[PDB]
Amino acid sequence: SKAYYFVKNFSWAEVSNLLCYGTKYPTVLNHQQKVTRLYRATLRRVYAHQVEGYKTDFKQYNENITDIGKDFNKMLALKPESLELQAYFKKYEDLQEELFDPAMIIDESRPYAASSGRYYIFDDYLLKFDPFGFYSPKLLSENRPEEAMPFYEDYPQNDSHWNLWEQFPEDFEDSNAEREAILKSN
Amino acid sequence: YAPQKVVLRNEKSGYYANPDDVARRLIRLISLHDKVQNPSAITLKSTWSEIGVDPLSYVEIMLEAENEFYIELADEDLERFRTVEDAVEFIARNFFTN
Amino acid sequence: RQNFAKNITTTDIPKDSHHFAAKRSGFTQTEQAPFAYNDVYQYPKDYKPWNYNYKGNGVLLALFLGSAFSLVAYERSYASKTGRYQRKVQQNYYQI
Amino acid sequence: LDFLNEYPIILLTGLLFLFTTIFSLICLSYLGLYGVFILNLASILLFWLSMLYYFNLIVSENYYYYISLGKWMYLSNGFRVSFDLLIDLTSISFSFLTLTIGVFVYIYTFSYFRYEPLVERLILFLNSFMISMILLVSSGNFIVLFLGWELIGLTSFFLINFWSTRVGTLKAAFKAFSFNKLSDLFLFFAILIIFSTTYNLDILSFNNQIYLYESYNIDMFYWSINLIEIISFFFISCAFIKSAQFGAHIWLPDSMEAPVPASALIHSATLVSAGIYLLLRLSPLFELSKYAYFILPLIGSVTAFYGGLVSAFQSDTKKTLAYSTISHCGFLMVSYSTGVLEFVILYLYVHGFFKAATFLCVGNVNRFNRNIQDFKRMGGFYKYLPFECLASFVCMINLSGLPLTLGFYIKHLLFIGLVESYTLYPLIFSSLILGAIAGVFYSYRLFYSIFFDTKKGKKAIYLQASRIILNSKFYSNTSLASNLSITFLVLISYTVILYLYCTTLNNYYSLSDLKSIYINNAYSYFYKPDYNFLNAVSILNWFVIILLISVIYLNWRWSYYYTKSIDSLSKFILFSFFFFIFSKYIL
Amino acid sequence: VVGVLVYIFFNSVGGMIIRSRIKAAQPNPNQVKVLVMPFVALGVSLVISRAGINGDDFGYKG
Amino acid sequence: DAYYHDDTHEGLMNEPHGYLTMDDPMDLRPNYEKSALELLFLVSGGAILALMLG
Amino acid sequence: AAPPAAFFLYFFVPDNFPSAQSGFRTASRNPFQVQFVFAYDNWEYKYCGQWWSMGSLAVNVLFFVVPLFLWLILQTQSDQSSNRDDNSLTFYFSNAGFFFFQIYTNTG
Amino acid sequence: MQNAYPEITDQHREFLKKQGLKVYEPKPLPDQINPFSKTYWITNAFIIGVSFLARRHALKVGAPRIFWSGCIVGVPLAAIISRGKSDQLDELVGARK
Amino acid sequence: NMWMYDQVYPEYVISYNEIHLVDQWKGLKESFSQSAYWWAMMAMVFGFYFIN
Amino acid sequence: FQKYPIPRYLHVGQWIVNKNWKWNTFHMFFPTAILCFMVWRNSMISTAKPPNYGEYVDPQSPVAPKAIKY
Ligand SMILES: COC1=C(OC)C(=O)C(C/C=C(\C)CC/C=C(/C)CC/C=C(\C)CC/C=C(/C)CC/C=C(\C)CC/C=C(\C)CC/C=C(\C)CC/C=C(\C)CC/C=C(/C)CCC=C(C)C)=C(C)C1=O
Ligand SMILES: CCCCCCCCCCCCCCCCCC(=O)OC[C@H](COP(=O)([O-])OCC[N+](C)(C)C)OC(=O)CCCCCCCCCCCCCCCCC
Repeated sequence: SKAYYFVKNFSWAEVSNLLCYGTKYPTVLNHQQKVTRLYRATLRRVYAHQVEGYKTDFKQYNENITDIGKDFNKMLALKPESLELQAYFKKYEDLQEELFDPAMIIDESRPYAASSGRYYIFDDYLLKFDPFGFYSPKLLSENRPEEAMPFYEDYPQNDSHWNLWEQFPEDFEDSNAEREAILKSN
Repeated sequence: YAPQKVVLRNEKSGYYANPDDVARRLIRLISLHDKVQNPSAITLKSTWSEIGVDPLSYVEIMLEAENEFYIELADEDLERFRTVEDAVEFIARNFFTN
Repeated sequence: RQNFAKNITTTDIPKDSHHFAAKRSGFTQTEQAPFAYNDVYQYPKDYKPWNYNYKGNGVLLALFLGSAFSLVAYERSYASKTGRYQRKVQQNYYQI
Repeated sequence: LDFLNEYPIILLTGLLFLFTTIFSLICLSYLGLYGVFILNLASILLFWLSMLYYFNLIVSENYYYYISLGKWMYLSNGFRVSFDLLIDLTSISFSFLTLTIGVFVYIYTFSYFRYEPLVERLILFLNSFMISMILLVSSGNFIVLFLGWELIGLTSFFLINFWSTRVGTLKAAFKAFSFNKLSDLFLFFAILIIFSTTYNLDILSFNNQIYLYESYNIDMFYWSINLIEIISFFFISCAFIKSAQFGAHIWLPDSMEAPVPASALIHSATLVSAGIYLLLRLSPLFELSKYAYFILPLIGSVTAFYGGLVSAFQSDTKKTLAYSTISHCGFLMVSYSTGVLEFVILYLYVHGFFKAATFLCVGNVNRFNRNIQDFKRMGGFYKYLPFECLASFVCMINLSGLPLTLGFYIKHLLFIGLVESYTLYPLIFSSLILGAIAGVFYSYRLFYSIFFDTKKGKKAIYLQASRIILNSKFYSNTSLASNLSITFLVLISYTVILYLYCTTLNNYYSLSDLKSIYINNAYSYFYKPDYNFLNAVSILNWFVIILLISVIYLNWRWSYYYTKSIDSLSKFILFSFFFFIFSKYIL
Repeated sequence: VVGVLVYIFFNSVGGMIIRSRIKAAQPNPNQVKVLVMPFVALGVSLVISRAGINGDDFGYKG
Repeated sequence: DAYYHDDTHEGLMNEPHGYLTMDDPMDLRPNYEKSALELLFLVSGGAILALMLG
Repeated sequence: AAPPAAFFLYFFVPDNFPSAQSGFRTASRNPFQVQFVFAYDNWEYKYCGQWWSMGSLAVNVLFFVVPLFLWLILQTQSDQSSNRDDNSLTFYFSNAGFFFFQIYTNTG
Repeated sequence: MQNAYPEITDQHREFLKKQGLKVYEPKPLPDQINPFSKTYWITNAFIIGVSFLARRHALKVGAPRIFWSGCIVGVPLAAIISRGKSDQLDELVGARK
Repeated sequence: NMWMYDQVYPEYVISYNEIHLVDQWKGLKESFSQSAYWWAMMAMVFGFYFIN
Repeated sequence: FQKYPIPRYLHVGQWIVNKNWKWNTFHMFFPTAILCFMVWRNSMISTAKPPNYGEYVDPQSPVAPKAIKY
């Protein structure tokens, strides 16, 4: 579950909805979905305050969770239009608000946790990339021409265009040997 | 040392935790519950309703499951679990599962 | 687009041909014709892509000669500034 | 040797440290993990040894040095400034503390980040920050001081936001960046005013001719403002931003996501002390200032109270340490307002050493808890981190200012010299008293909740750290190097603090000259105290005793030992009464 | 101009490996020339300028 | 630690690698931008040394 | 919100030479990102006088009257400089037109 | 320039030296720090030689050698600065021209 | 520029952990209402020390 | 964190160990020390110091502070 409660410009109503239910819009959830989500949120908060707390009392925690379980079992069997169910929703949303902590412990496995996204993972596209051929062999042809295509050189990584004319070794013998040979022949 | 050659990522079996270990721990935790009648009938193909796990006991068990596996599960993921196999695969494929 | 020639005349391109062997035999009735050239680049085996592979002394020699010329030119300028043919060295020097 | 006394080697060793750091940053491919570690360790050890040799000469004897590297920049028509360093008592007091804490943090930083992919980057960033701070405190003129001021802000922006792949840490770093830009503006405007007045940037000269401009005024568009008042206002503003006083403190708690060695350096001396250094660097100016006289004690006491009380309520270990640092910065501001410059140095050294050690212990605990810094998910860690438990106990009893510890004396000295002539004295004194008693609360909470509570953490930590196959002579939940670093840091801290106490608090005054001519009668109540003062300090002593009784004997939960706890409290009260009677009247 | 032209035309023959191969194939006097003489030209220009800015012909020495 | 693996056994421990510059080590182009910029640096340094210091 | 269907894109002059650095590999763009890229340039006001109240009227008025405030503050500080005989805000003429470091030589 | 300090008598300084006090006097630079002495340039030559040899060894072994190169240029580049600033007539706290 | 843009986890430029206070005015009201306790405790401490 | 592959073409510094780090450390440390020694030797020319214990500054000596004749 993404823990973006405070890193988005949310109002309290949106944050309260996200804390009580796994969505900003609880009106699109079924009755059973709403009851189960509220029960899970309440149990999570009670555990975060009465088991992982400051001076934790296990006996009191057991009493409170037993009472909450009884109440939510009553809640599940009610009808959505009943006012008693609405009162129960209001009571447990108030309980969630009253135990709200600006310093919530966020599990490190959640998407927007404190230590999430600390490392950039390289995919296979970057791993197999080698323009120059030191790590992976590079053809002098620079590519394999597929059929139905002309054979064209790959675009270089550096398109400088700051080049001279072709360089030749000094005293390079470049006479028209073929033409001279044929003209001598006839 | 890295071989100084192009090496791609290795997916291996796709499980970051032992599936058998995850399944055994999860089934033991399920059997720890009061409304579960017999541990010997639980199977990876068993549905939560078969072993007698109503939605409230389901959320109770899945909270202790995320406590026991050092992870935390979203509401939608838990809602998509139909059998023990689905939860076992989801937990075993989690990168943070310990 | 680039239009320069790649078959240079100054030197031969370092390459090997054992990699990427051609088939040349045992063809079926459906597969494509084999490729022609298959040669690949060969690196000097002492090349480090992560640093300059510079083993010369020209840059260091040029900078050292420039610095030495600067020193001797300053000595000449100071001697000329004091109206002397060479620097008169005092027997004791103190902190500025 | 007389050659060493006449020509310091501190410059050579510091240059070696700086150049090794820079070249390791540039040539990081040639040096692996081990190469960078070894090279920078050698350089930092040589620097520390040289500065340790010169520490005694500068502190006890009247040795100081003015080094010029050469003419640097033209700042006016026909005017040039040089790169000047002033190695005197004020500079060495900060530089030695920074270097010692940095050496031990450097050794600890390899064990921390043990298998992280970017240990070299963190090591080099810590070295850069330490170098910048040492250059800042050794300034000879105002331009070098501004350079150090801008360097510490820049290098701390990179220790923060070390996890550069996250924009969440980028926001936290940018907060401090904006506050540092404001600090730079204030400091540079103050320097401009100083240069427009006296036409010099040398600090020493400024400290000796500013009294000639006390009766001067400057013309703002509709105001005639005293020169000393406006200069002191700007200096105090930038110092307040750097030292994280009330209001301008909000950047500091958000700076806690940096790695814990960076937090150990930043929050113990260095950055938070920088503002204090400024007050110590320009003492005559603030001695002749009405704005300082009114604003230092009030803001200092408010900051002390605020930080002390907020710290006692924190659950994150790093947040607790950060708010304790804020409270101690306020206490340092009040101690400077006292008018005794020795007490400021003693407070600085004690707090810096023990706060750095506490950060190191907390960092090991946090690493064990797998990056969960809230002790609501800890408990029963004594058997898994025993060295951390015991060293942390020592460091917290010293840091909290408990009776019969080294940290008690700085609080006592602060309360000896407090001036009672302020108009807002009741608020200042109440804030100071409430902030003094807050150390016991957060020290006890941190220690007890981390080490000696019920198991509130996840089962995975405890059960994976206790498998049978792991039983060996090599078994440990930390590194041996971390334990050695913390042990030697504590030993060196004790030695240095005892030496300073002997130098300043003995009957024979041995400290070198502080170059200040404002002398008050504060030492009299230290040398020849009277009865009412002793009774007044006894009042606070008994308040602390009551608070200790409260934190020890209060039961906030049901337990099998509740009745026996009440019985033990009654037994302790009766035994204390009878023991007092026997020790006072009969035998 | 001579120094910069010779420098450019001697160090602009290809990539690092190609340049290394060409230099290795070069005979010793050719390598000596392509190293030394651009430096000689540029340094002689600088020396002429320095002699231009210094008055060392003044006869009131001693 | 309990199950530490040394650098030789660790297959994901890297040695220095990577191209320093985007320029092709086996480029066959008579490129002169690099030479021009080195000329700029070297001539500026030489002009500083031979004209300005002393 | 549905992705935009019509928005301002990038455009190039006819017969433009494409940029082919690093192998010349161009990816498909994000409609929302391109929309943001070109939104501000093409934004315009809808009716006369809409600017004054757009945002904060007091803040907009203060921004509008900034140059007058600067001029008035400069005038006040010029009053301060006049009685203290400080540098006034005038084009000082003390070099008689001789430039800063200018060669003044003759021929013949 | 002037004296800028109140006057003192010769009898008083005679009494001071009888009491065991000594008049402060600037000290000459030692041979190692003197940029005009012979030991200075012997050290410079030793530095240049060892730098050249270690540069050759670093090239052979594959270590960086640009830092050994900076020592070679550093010697004549720092001789200019050390001797150049001694020629200037500006007065620091050290001694009076 | 009111958002820290990112291809992974974009964020708002300012974080608000104390969002249970909806706005700054109710925040100021709550802060003063709760700081009255600290004011009272400081007054008691000063009264003790002024008497004795 | 668990190790993950880094592309070969990137000149980045994640999990890098140089096997020849001892010689590189030597050849980066000692010339650095020599350069710093030269800098310190140059800087000691412009270093000041107060008079030692048992010494006093004669106010009429040339080294004593001076005023300006107008
Ligand atoms: C507990 O803090 C607080 C914080 O944390 C420091 C906070 O973050 C915040 C939150 C703040 C914000 C969100 C922004 C607001 C910005 C601010 C700058 C507000 C900061 C508020 C404070 C620092 C609190 C200070 C205010 C009060 C009212 C403190 C109350 C102190 C007392 C009651 C002490 C008792 C004093 C007495 C009894 C004086 C009586 C006099 C005598 C008995 C005679 C003897 C005295 C003399 C001879 C000299 C003294 C005479 C006078 C006239 C001076 C007295 C004046 C005083 C103010 C004492 C708040 C509200 C806060 O509240
Ligand atoms: C004239 C005197 C006026 C005195 C005014 C009242 C002063 C009270 C003491 C100072 C303020 C303390 C505020 C709380 C700080 C700690 C908060 C915290 O985290 O608590 C949890 C800590 C540790 O517990 P915990 O964190 O493990 O969990 C406990 C459970 N919760 C979280 C719900 C609290 O517990 C305590 O602090 C216990 C309560 C302390 C009560 C102190 C009563 C003092 C009584 C007055 C004595 C006066 C003596 C004479 C003085 C003469 C000189 C003035």
